[PDB]
Amino acid sequence: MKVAVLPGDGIGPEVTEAALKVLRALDEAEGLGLAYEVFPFGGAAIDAFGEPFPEPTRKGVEEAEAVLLGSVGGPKWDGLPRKIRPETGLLSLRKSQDLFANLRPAKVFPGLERLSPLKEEIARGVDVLIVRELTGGIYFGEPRGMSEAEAWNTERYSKPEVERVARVAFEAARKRRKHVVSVDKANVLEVGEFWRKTVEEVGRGYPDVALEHQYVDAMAMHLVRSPARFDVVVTGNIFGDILSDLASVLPGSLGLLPSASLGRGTPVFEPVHGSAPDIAGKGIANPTAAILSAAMMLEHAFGLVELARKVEDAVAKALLETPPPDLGGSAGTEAFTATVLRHLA
Amino acid sequence: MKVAVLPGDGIGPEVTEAALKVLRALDEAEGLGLAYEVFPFGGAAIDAFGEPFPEPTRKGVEEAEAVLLGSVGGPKWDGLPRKIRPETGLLSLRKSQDLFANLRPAKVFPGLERLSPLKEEIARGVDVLIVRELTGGIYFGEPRGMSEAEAWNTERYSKPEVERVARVAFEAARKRRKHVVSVDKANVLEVGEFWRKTVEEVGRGYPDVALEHQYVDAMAMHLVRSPARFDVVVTGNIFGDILSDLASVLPGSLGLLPSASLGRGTPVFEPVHGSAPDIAGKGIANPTAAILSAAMMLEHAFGLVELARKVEDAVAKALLETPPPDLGGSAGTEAFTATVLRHLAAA
Ligand SMILES: [Mn+2]
Ligand SMILES: [Mn+2]
Ligand SMILES: [Mn+2]
Repeated sequence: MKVAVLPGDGIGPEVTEAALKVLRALDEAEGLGLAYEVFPFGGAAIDAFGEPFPEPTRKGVEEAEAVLLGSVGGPKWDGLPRKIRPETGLLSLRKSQDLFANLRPAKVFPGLERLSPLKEEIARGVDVLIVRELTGGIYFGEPRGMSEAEAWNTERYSKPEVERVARVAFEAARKRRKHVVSVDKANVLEVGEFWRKTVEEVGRGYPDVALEHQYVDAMAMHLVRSPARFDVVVTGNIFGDILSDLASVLPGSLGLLPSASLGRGTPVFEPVHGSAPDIAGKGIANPTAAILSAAMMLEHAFGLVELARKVEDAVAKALLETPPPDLGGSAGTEAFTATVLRHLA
Repeated sequence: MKVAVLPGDGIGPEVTEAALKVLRALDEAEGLGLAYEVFPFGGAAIDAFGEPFPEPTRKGVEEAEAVLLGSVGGPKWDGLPRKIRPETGLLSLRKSQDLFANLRPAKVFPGLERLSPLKEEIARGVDVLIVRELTGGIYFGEPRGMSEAEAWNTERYSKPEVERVARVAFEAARKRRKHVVSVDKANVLEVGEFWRKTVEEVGRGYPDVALEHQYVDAMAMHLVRSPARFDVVVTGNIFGDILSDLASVLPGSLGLLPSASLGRGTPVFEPVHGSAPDIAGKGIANPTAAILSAAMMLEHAFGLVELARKVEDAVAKALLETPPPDLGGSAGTEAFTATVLRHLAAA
């Protein structure tokens, strides 16, 4: 278990640090052989190096089996140009690992149905992993262009793009509740048939996971009326962008959400949440998304499923016992992380 | 006020009759000079003519100032060649009147928040109209195809396409709450920027209408967290499809939703629901969607906003006071329409 930790900026460190405190408490109980190192990335790297993703960190990432990253970015580094922006170093990190699937779970923890915009009866039990294809389709598709008379973008997909992103979904499914919904617009678009056919074909390799198909329009409906029946959702770039933003608001507290990016290189595990300098330092930031990222890490990077689950659970009971300020409660980073610990036995 | 009435299949004719009862009650109270003919269309046309959209219906539609339409389709017809399919008829109707805008409002009636998938606080007051471009975008774009190695599709919009759908949204906002949110994907896509520039440019002619832009993915988060803050919403074919289908489930009863298609010729108004051949002629079909379509017809076809609001309010009280069986009630078709009429008695 060798991890590269890039804490980044603002609440970046505090939370990421909270998550290592969990990781250290786990390696100690379970005997993981956890061996991590901290590398400068983003604002921190720009200040010390002049670039947000300098060579000593690119190297540190490759030599690790997982990347635990906190958030990057700040108002200090905004009066800066393209080439060296923390947002750009973030795009370089992903590109250097060839991360092609964004995995983002939107779970409703028991006792937290009150936070959901959905009625308690609907928000109860929701735990859906949205797997979004990150490098193809309309966003990178070509031909593309603009003129006084018209504009055009091209939703293009190739067979391997659909394939690898499909395997990611199946691998994940096997780990949770064993079901894959693939989403497309096959009843009108050729890309959809292409998509669906290709997925079905990857399915022949996984007779173990059930496979359902839905049109992006229908899925936007199912995700509001019955999100609780979905396990794993796989789809293209734009639809994945939409569907995962849709799914992200079902737990009704965005600062709680973890995120991963799988690919050919070192996977990356990060909180979906921003840097938040407003509260950076202060020991109040909610370390939940980070501890959960670390948990997605153990699961997607090192396959310790059962273990990622005790982490998640430990976080669930913590959210309920002594809630962080964003949940109306009054527990800070040190207070909360100590709670997650007591419940990790 | 000349209306061509296409009852269609299943419940279409029963719920269309109900809507006419409201129209007749109003013609009477206010002399609208209402006049209407009924024409065959959908399955009922295929049965008597061999095609879903026959010449006299085609001609009738061409002459009327609005079309009131029921639902079309059903088991008896679901496998035919495309040339004589109900869907094709429906598609022939819109093409013959060059209808490019699909209007689909999603209103949560006061007191029916309990139907909403959302918590009450969030559902209260939801009343959003989604204006979906319908003849362009990716669904019809060139180029297109699939090999065994790659497939392609193009999200294409020309300036006049985006202009005309904006105008509709703007005029529609003038009768509502004077706020339009134009939805694109301007931060990653060329089509997005084009769409924004174009819409913004058009907005210069509706300076009385508050305008706002949203990315499609942020809009999907907004429609769940605060759909109550939007009035009219305008976007392209695919996003519209996704955003209206998303809006569509907010109120919790799909059978109540009306629909309108606007363009160059005769706008057409219809329920969103299917023909439900199941409960056809049992006296139970909920005529709400059909009554609300008649209301949309009073508003986008005839400019009778005030009148359209009285139909909606009457309908609203009917839904709390005597709900149909799909709302847990027992008020069959005739009984519900009579409640709406009896409420419109407070003229
Ligand atoms: Mn070293
Ligand atoms: Mn997004
Ligand atoms: Mn649809």
